[PDB]
Amino acid sequence: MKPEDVIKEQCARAKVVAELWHGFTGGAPKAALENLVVEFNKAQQGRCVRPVPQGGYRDLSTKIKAAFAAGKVPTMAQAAENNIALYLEAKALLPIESLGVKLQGVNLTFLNAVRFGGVVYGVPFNKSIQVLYYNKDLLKKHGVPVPATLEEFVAAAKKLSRAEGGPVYWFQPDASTFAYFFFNLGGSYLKDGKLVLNSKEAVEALTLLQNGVKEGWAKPITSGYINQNLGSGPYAFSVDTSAGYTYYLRAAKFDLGVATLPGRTKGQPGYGLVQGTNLVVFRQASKEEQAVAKDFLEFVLSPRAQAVFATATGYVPVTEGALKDPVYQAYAAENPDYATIVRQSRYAKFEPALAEWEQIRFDILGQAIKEAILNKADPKAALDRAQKLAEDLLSS
Ligand SMILES: Nc1nc2c(ncn2[C@@H]2O[C@H](COP(=O)(O)O[C@H]3[C@@H](O)[C@H](n4ccc(=O)[nH]c4=O)O[C@@H]3CO)[C@H]3CC(O)(O)C[C@H]32)c(=O)[nH]1
Ligand SMILES: [Cl-]
Repeated sequence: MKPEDVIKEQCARAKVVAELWHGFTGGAPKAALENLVVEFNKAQQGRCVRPVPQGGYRDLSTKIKAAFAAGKVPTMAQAAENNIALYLEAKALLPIESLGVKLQGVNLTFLNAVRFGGVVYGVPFNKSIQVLYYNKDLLKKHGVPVPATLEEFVAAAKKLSRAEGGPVYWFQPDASTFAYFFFNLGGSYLKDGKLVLNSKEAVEALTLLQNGVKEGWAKPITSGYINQNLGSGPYAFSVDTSAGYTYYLRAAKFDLGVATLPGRTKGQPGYGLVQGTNLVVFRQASKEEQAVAKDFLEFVLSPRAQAVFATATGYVPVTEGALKDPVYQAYAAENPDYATIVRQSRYAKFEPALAEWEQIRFDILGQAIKEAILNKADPKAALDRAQKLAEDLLSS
């Protein structure tokens, strides 16, 4: 059987089943979740977790909203911090520590992001960080060091693009790629508690990408993931989630490198955007289903489950104990990229945890970024539009 077929047979024989709704469509992230659940389900006397794929993360949020409307929610689901904020408006989530899950040793960065009015409502589960993916062969070919600064990165992309006759820094015109440039030019989304999308650092970040396209060193990827477009033209670099690691490794027909992000100066790496999700437990669940969730979340935070999940995927281990586990240690010793992903996870920024942030990042800010990059809209005009649409949505 496939792991999901094994899970189906475990759950059919179980006396209690806690549904976990997720947004892994496939690859290593889906297999790793399913392998974790198969192992959990073996340890239990007829108390199982049933993972239900709901599409991607946006389809998962839509399906969770319809579940509220329908009067029936799963026991558990994946949720970004902004989705926790939304589910909290409807009082829909159980505080994790009251459930009895032990959070000692969980990354403080990750714990802070799931803490709302001093109460933790999520267990950090699959937490990614952005890294610099690069073509080791093509940088060696032209004698280009891995860039350590934003200045070096831009200089490197121009040098390589000129030598190879095509733009070598590949990017998605989206909020996630925008965040990298915005944060590392000194930007912040909140000024005195107010969301600001059109600050000078935002204009500067979107201007840098637009100018990169015009000058021929930046290539907008508009169909598929960057790793699904490799092999069409010279590639030197992308800034992308750590959870893309297995997809890049399988796709690349070159020696793939991973580095820490280019920063303002060599004093420290640039900040990466933390993405991925937490698990949350719904108040609607039965006492028996809640007790399955408590055991499952304890298993998830066990050092071995962390070590296997993180090394299989490129997600960041969420516990200090994961790094002390021999399976983690053995993988890091044979693959210096796990340690690089972990080192980068120390230089980590978050987007706003606002209930409306899903809509804003994709439909408002993402659209301004696409207008400027794909339709040459003026960056300030595009972001001023985004800012007005965001203020109208927040006052609604
Ligand atoms: N709803 C909602 N989504 C959000 C929020 N903040 C960021 N994002 C999205 O999270 C993805 C990052 O989450 P992460 O778990 O790090 O990475 C994903 C996938 O990105 C990545 N993947 C999958 C296939 C592939 O060929 N390559 C690949 O890299 O693997 C993981 C599992 O799907 C961004 C990118 C996106 O997938 O297109 C959509 C963006 C938010 O606040 N809300
Ligand atoms: Cl976006």
